[PDB]
Amino acid sequence: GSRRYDSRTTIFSPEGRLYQVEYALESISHAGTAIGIMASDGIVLAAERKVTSTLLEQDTSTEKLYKLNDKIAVAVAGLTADAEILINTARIHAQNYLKTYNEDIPVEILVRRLSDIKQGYTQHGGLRPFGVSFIYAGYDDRYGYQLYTSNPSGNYTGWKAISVGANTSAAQTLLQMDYKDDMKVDDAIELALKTLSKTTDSSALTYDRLEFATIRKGANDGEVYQKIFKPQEIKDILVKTGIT
Amino acid sequence: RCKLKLLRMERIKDHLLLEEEFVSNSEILKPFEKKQEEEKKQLEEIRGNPLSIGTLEEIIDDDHAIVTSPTMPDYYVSILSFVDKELLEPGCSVLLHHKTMSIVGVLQDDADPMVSVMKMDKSPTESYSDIGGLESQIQEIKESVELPLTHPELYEEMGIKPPKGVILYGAPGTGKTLLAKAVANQTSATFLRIVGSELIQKYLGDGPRLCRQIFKVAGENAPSIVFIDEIDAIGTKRYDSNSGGEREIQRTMLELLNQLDGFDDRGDVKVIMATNKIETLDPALIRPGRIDRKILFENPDLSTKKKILGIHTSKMNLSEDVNLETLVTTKDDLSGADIQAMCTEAGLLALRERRMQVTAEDFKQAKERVMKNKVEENLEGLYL
Amino acid sequence: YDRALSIFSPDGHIFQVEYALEAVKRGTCAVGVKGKNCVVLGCERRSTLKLQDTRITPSKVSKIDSHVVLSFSGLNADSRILIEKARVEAQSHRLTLEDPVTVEYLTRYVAGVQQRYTQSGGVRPFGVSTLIAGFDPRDDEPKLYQTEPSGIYSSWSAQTIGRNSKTVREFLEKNYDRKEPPATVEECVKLTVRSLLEVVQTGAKNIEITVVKPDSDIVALSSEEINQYVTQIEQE
Amino acid sequence: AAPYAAKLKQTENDLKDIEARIKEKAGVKESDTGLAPSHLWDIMGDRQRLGEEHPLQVARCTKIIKGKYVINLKQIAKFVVGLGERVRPKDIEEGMRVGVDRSKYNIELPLPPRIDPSVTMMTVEEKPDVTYSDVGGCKDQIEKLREVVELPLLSPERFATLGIDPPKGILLYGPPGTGKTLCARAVANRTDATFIRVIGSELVQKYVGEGARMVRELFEMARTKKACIIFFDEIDAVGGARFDDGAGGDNEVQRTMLELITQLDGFDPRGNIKVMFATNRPNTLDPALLRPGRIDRKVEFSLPDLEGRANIFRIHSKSMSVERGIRWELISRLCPNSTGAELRSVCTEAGMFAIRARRKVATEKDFLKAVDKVISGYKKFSSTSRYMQYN
Amino acid sequence: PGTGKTMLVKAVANSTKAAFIRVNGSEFVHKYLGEGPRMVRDVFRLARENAPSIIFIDEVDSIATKRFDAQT
Amino acid sequence: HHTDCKFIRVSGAELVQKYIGEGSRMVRELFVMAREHAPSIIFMDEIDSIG
Amino acid sequence: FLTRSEYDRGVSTFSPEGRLFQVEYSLEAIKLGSTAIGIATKEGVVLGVEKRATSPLLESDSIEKIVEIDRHIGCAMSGLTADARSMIEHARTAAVTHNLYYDEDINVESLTQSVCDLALRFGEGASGEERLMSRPFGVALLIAGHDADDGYQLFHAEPSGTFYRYNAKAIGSGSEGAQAELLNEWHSSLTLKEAELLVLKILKQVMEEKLDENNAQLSCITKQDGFKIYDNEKTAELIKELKEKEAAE
Ligand SMILES: Nc1ncnc2c1ncn2[C@@H]1O[C@H](COP(=O)(O)OP(=O)(O)OP(=O)(O)O)[C@@H](O)[C@H]1O
Ligand SMILES: Nc1ncnc2c1ncn2[C@@H]1O[C@H](COP(=O)(O)OP(=O)(O)OP(=O)(O)O)[C@@H](O)[C@H]1O
Ligand SMILES: Nc1ncnc2c1ncn2[C@@H]1O[C@H](COP(=O)(O)OP(=O)(O)OP(=O)(O)O)[C@@H](O)[C@H]1O
Ligand SMILES: [Mg+2]
Ligand SMILES: [Mg+2]
Ligand SMILES: [Mg+2]
Repeated sequence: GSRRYDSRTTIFSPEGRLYQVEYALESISHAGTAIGIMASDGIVLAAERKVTSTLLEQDTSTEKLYKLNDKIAVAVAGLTADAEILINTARIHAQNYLKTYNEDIPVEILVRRLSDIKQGYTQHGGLRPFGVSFIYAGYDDRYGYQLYTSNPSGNYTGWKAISVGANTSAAQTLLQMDYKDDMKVDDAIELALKTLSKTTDSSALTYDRLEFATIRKGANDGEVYQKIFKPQEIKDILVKTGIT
Repeated sequence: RCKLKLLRMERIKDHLLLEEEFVSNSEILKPFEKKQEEEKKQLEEIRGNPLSIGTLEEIIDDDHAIVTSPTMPDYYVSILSFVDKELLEPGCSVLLHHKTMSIVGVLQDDADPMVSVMKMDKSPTESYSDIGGLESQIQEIKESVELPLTHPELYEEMGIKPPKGVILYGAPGTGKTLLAKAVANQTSATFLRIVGSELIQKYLGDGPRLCRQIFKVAGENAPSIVFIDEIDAIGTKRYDSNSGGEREIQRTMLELLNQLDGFDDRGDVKVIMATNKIETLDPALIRPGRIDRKILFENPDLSTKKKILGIHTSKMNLSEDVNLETLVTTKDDLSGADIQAMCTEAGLLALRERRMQVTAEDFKQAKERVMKNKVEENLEGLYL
Repeated sequence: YDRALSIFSPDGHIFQVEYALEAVKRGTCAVGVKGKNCVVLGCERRSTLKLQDTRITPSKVSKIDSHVVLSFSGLNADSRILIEKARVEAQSHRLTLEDPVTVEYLTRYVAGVQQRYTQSGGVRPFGVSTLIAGFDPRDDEPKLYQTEPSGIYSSWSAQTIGRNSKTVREFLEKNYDRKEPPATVEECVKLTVRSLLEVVQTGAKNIEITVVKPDSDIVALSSEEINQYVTQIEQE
Repeated sequence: AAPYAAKLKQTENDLKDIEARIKEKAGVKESDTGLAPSHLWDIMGDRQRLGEEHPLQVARCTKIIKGKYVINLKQIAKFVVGLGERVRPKDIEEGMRVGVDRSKYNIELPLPPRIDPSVTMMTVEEKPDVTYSDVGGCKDQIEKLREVVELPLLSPERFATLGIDPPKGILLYGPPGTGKTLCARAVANRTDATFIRVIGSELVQKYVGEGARMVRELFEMARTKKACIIFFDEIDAVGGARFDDGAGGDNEVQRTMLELITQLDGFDPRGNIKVMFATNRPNTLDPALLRPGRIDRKVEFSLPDLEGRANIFRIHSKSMSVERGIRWELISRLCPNSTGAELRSVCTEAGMFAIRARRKVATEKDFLKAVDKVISGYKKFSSTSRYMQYN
Repeated sequence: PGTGKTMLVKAVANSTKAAFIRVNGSEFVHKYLGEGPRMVRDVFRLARENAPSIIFIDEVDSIATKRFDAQT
Repeated sequence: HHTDCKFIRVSGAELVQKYIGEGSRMVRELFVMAREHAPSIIFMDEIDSIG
Repeated sequence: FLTRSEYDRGVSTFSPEGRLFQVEYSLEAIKLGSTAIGIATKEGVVLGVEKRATSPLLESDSIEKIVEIDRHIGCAMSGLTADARSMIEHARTAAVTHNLYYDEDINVESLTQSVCDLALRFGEGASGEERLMSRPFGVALLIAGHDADDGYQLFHAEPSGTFYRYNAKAIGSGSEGAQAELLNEWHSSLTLKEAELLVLKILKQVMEEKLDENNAQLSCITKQDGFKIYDNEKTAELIKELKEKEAAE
């Protein structure tokens, strides 16, 4: 019948644990490096694409960066297919909050809601988890700039600087050594590009393999300018830092 | 250091023993005495020229026997019978006469290469208190292993049977391995050591014969201590499944019950078992009276590690820089094999330098390599 | 899906509850001690990792009502579910019965909550254990309860859960007195800090303390405060 | 370093060298047995030697031809032989071994049959004096045994007066630690019949059909033996139930399982072979090695009662020095329903606490500690509920 | 073996027209003591004498086996 | 070659043996031959896919 | 552990025994329970439980196993108490329902039997009613009560779905050592205080700690006073008067 074939993937191990979560985390270290560095003036999200071909179009590609709302964007690392669902659910929650309070969502609320959604899959239903990790860059007036990371378990932690995906530990040591408590967005851009230059699996780090976006307090009096850069602007700031 | 004089003194006792021994053999071993000459003469008169190794299948009590030679033909042999009619038994190697085959004599002993694995030539250069620390759960292994060999007198005041058996269990690296090898240096009785992955074989039928053997040899020498290291290895190791499998494992366990206690009434075989899969064993194995006091080991506590770490750094070069107390702070209920791998890897840092000083920096650095092992087969970071 | 994630074991147990208990043993350690007029929950936070934002990240002690705190050990992800259910029940009580909850009733509710995911099909238990503490309203008796993923609830004079709770428990037998709590709040706090320094070790930045006084006063002491308390204990 | 190390290096290596040299020069010795109560043997030892009278090529009868014989030697080589003048013709039987002249093959002295068994002479066992009173209690289950096995050896008169067929077989089963084998060592003391002890896992060999030889021959050797008992120990492996696998390796084992059936019933009865099977488990056994006519009465061996533990513990503490005024009743109550093998170990662990306090005696205090010690480990362990259902 | 492995051997043997030796493992096989090893040594000796040569052993399945007992 | 050891390649084979024929009764004897002919380098190659 | 079983893949599956295996398992989880002794006389029913401390830090006068169903029915739980948590709620509801429908006291037997109906709902979805359990309960009750039609009753409720009326019954780990004594010491001429001290007697012998009012608790059901839980002071008095009559032998 059907109990015959049931695998029971939401039970504990003798460890008290969940293999499926571990396996999802394992598969995300097969996915690209995504980095978030928080400056005192903004947040830099820098993601390295997984695929690159001189036949690939990378000009409509936003495979890793997504706007959840025009204050909060994410860097995505893991299974893209699962991530897409969560992205549109997230947007729907954002608009719901905006709907019923007529005031923009804090970063807190959204990160947690998504964490709960992930938690539901591991808790019951016999389903496999959604194998995604998110770095959230957001601005709210209550805590200002906020940087968050959440994992397939449905747990979140705030950070000052963080890396997810491939070579988590390496990039983390780098960021330790090269972090300042307050930085500029330019200093932050420089540090981000450098860290991806020392962790990239191809000898060279190129604009056509970089996705790069910021949220900046350039815009004044409590406005933030999101920017999803063009690869041709990424090119120029890649020559600024002297990588190319 | 400063032991030069005593080593010269020992050496000096050795010079004198080598000397007098040698001269005694040489020419004043005088075989001009008739109780030497006449005994060998008429002993060689019936004794061969070719001595025709045979194998004694069984004896008959009419001064005869049937031998089967490895060359082929059997023979119904006589026996000269100055060799003590009843001193030879099935499995003996006998000397047959190059003419009419008579049992000229009997070889006392013969051995296998499969019992070479069992038996040992070693004399450990570690004695106890290189197991310094965990020094009250080691009174359960030197009051039921060491002591009744040393004093049966104490167990005579109380009378009744003396202790028999232990099972050691706990976390890996908490000293189980060295505990067994440390009581064997004290007791100085036949120490057999057999791995449990050789008790598991890819051939059946010879499994049971191996297991039956260990204790038959062990009883044969009057004192023996049999270390079965890793009886956790009998359910997790297995080759093919058509000559291994359930069947192989079940039989060997069955054999061990008869051997360990059973009905053999064999010699003294004090048993030591190391294991951390104690629930893959029978209830007639972990039955009392084959385990008498069983020892549980858990990870040391903070002040116990101080005992462990000072044992390990006495062999090393030291400075005033070195501080043991803060290496202890970082670790939290870990094994003493982890502590022991920090001190081994600390000199690997000194090897890397090619600088023979060991410093607080070398111990702290290898501490980080040791903690890298624990939590980087982990990929949570913080408990999800 | 209605298939069991809970199979009865011939041992007299259910495997998953055992596995849950193990999960709760791997979790960070919490201590609870109640004075005569206060409750003190001390918790270990792993701030060993660097460049961690701690301002925006919730402490491991969650206020569930204006006078009822919950601390936890075990699966961090899972706990948030219990926390939402409990806040909800807290409001329900006021709605239909009027007068904030009592510690016991809320404790009982949480007990049933974790119990239900055992007995139901399609669900596995939670591997989370909670310390619920607080005051009843119109009252000034500190009430300290412990719930465990077995779905069994307990009152305690003092209790500890999490990693290496046994060491601190032995300490508590010997430094806390069933007859007499330390009467001043500060002394209670410092008793628990002295307890925490057994296992937590490695500076005074991993220690977090929340203190609750009746009349709905929940306050969490920042790191500076703790630094002073710890150093006093250190000198003595 | 220190100003001795440069020469400690050399002095120490000299120790290692000289021990090897002393041993090497001293030489060794390996005995080639003799006897001191013998110093002359060759006055007529040479008649056994040198002037042959003769040692003999051992053979085997393959064909009696009625009025010569065909033997095939062990050198495989077939010859035709007859009768000397120390032979009797009535004394040649099929499959019997004989001695023939190493030169001109002729039978001189016939010899016992069957040289293929040689590992059944090491399962013949003298009776250990574990004594017949050694067994616990005066309970009644061992008195059933004394009706089946023991008494018809002493007195087949009363069974001749009854005229019944005397029961021969019996099953020993029940939990371990009850002294399953300990009452069979007692009964080995009393009956003074041959005890031939078998291990079920000792019946399995590398190649299949090799253990078929073993079992068959073991039985017939016991038929020749008169007033014997075969104690089937631990035959849970070979002895188990029969079933099919279609690709298994259990089949090759089940061959010798069958070999056990075909000898018990036979085509001839067991002539004074009393048969014991000792099984840990009734949960799996053959239904034709557990048929009730060849295992006749089967006795369940039980856990001691609240009286039975008091009896066992009195056998055990009467053997120990304790200082008088104690209760053997009290200790049984404190224990749950349990084994006496625990009771054998309450004394000995209480004695290790006796030496710890450095008593020559044992008192009530140390008994209490011991009772706690064993119970707590029992809970930590299997078979506090294991019986693998059935009754 | 239905693939024509040997067919190919015959084909180019007929083409090159060099010396060829037809042996098999049932032509090396033991029948009395010390027979088998001797058979091995001979065939190479002949090959070298009239070198160059091809030595063909049709099957070595029996002769070689990944596993062995070697307890008998 | 530089350590001056006997390079003993082990590969899971038993054709090398014709006198014991299994490695569960040749671990000690393997070690012991390298002791006779010391020093040695015992290249136990465990591929960890065999079978 | 891993006792040989052919079936643990179903929760309603046979079993060459001819009975359910899971039910069997359930009855082996009452042997770890803390001992509950219950003496039924014709003058009241006495329920004694060992509260079971595990730490001196544990407050054991705020935990108890005596659980009131209603004024005229009391109940003691032994085994796994997280399951009893649910069952006792259900029973309280049932009693209140009866008094709503009939303005009448519920029979002790009818109540016991209702909770047995509750016990047997384990399954994946079978007979006419929906299974909302998946594994059977592992907790047994001693339901004591008094009704005006059969007097005092003491019932043993099983996780099987079966109920036996007892005149005295002990459950828990020390249940066999207690029941041996029940068979001998009980009779129908007891009085309330004699039965009370009898409970403390047999509770002594299954005591794994020590007898005092801090790990031991009494409760009664009497006709004209209802269900009353004895406070700790009174319990202490009785324990000391046991010690008086223990030193009179
Ligand atoms: N409690 C201790 N006191 C002194 N030395 C110790 C202690 N524990 C470990 N050591 C040191 O650590 C060593 C490594 O231990 P060993 O390899 O014998 O550990 P183990 O517990 O037997 O490992 P495994 O878990 O693999 O069976 C020992 O050889 C010993 O010198
Ligand atoms: N009935 C008894 N009376 C006295 N001593 C007993 C009794 N039963 C067991 N013993 C003691 O326990 C020891 C060991 O028990 P024994 O080895 O006979 O168990 P077993 O019944 O053969 O179990 P198994 O064969 O399954 O391992 C005996 O040597 C004896 O000292
Ligand atoms: N390519 C082909 N052209 C024609 N005939 C072929 C071809 N391949 C194979 N055959 C035929 O198939 C048969 C088998 O080929 P072959 O004689 O080469 O033996 P084989 O494959 O090595 O078998 P084995 O080694 O088991 O004896 C022969 O009759 C051969 O002529
Ligand atoms: Mg080891
Ligand atoms: Mg036995
Ligand atoms: Mg071919």
